Amino acid sequence: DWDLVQTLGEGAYGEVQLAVNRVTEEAVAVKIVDMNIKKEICINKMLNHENVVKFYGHRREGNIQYLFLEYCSGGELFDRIEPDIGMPEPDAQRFFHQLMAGVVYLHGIGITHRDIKPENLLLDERDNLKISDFGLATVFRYNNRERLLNKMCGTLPYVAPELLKRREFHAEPVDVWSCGIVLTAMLAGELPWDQPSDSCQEYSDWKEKKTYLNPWKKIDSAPLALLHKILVENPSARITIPDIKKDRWYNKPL
Ligand SMILES: NC(=O)Nc1cc(-c2cccc(F)c2)sc1C(=O)N[C@H]1CCCNC1
Repeated sequence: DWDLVQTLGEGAYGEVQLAVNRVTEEAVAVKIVDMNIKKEICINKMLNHENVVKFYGHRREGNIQYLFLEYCSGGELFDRIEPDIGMPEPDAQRFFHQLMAGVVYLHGIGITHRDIKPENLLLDERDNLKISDFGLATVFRYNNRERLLNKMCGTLPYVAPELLKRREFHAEPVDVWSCGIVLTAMLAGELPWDQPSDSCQEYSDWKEKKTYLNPWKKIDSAPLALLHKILVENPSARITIPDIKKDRWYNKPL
């Protein structure tokens, strides 16, 4: 059926192989996991959008799952972020538009990803950004009724502060915050804090508006002003995606 040509990634999660069709030479990605995966499959089956990694199907051979996925030859966004520099501002803006499109799509169908970070955003052959790895994703809305979440999911530098502080919390502002951290990384090549908490010096400095320090001094006033609306501790005063779409920098031709 498919020839496994090479490893695209490996981790405790499992591995990702580039597979090439024996007859047609079509290339796809195959995520292989040795048995959570049932849910990842379930969620993947719900998705159809240009800014999400497309799911083609799956096959279970014993205890091993093979998920057939759209091959994104551009790799992880993470490898486009030059350490302590980031990337040109216009590329950052374009990737952010595309990230927003994907997140808007997921939220529209009541799905929250919960693990948004540059390692889980892939780039296709035309450098279009695609949301990847739905292994922590879940439903937060059923028939116009929202459920608040309580699970400790994600990676600390990207997680919203309410995740640590509150007994439960709305899904959407958590994904928005992580998108702001990804935006900061893209602009400055630097994560702003290890943990979103007052005991982290870099976090308090941000709340004390010390943007003369890194990474904020590397960032132009315009996108910086977007980041002040996104990286807001109180999730109820945090900017929503409909209002992100109205931000001056977001709409600035670059
Ligand atoms: N779908 C697809 O092409 N996948 C895909 C393709 C990748 C890739 C593409 C080109 C060059 C290269 F070195 C890697 S990496 C990757 C992937 O899904 N990695 C995961 C591992 C777990 C952490 N999140 C990213």
